Amino acid sequence: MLPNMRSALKMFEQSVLLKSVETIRVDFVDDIIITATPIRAVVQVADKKKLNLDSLDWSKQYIWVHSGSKMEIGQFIEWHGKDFKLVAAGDDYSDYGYNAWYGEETLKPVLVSS
Amino acid sequence: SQSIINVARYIRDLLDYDENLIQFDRKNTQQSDTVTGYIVVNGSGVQNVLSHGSSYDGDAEIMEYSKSESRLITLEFYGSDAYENAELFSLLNQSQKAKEVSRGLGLTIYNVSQATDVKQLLGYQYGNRVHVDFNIQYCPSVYVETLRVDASEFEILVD
Repeated sequence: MLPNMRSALKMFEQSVLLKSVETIRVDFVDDIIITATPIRAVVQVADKKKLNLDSLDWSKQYIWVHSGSKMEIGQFIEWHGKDFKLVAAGDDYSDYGYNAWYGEETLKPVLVSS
Repeated sequence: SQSIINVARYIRDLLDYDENLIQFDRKNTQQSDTVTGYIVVNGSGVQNVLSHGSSYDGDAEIMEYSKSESRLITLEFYGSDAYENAELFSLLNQSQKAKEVSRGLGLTIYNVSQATDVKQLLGYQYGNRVHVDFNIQYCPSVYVETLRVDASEFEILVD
């Protein structure tokens, strides 16, 4: 019997939107439909969000979510005001009943429907 | 001193582009909302001098120490419309509009030398960022209250 952290994930839940992009192109012109779903999750900070140095300073908040629902990389997660690309340090205890990912705020505005 | 701000002025009202969206250089300024296409006048390039003039004025008597120099100031365009604000600049730089608006900006303007779409590693994502190069040449000056010579008394001797 595979251990299932699922029940150990409900208490800490939070509502959040999980979107994915399925890019569409004709004659090499970019359009992006969206797929958004209300999914369960839990959020903690992932890399303490610092200020990098460049020609202009920039900063991207990091969150790392858990959920009972599967989360592929090429998906975004919005919880407060800015979606996070599910890019890094993710791991799928799918057979153990959940999965986790870090998150990168796409400083672009949130993909509502396009 | 004023040169970088001047080229910022020139790019401000060549592209008919906003105040708050042109930030200077490697100062401290947050680039929030990546799509808000910024422009920054990178002045990190070494400015090298060319000559050190010295003129003198007679009646309203002061003099004038000048220093002609040039710097490879680069322009970094950001934002979803970086490419356009690159090209549309990289091409209007040598029009009427530019050459007519840079009236009093005591600053020549050379042709755009090269471009690059070197983006920036925005942490597991790539934000549009384009550099365009062009040598800029100007000449700071200062004025000093010296004073002239009205005559010269003197004596000679011989064997």
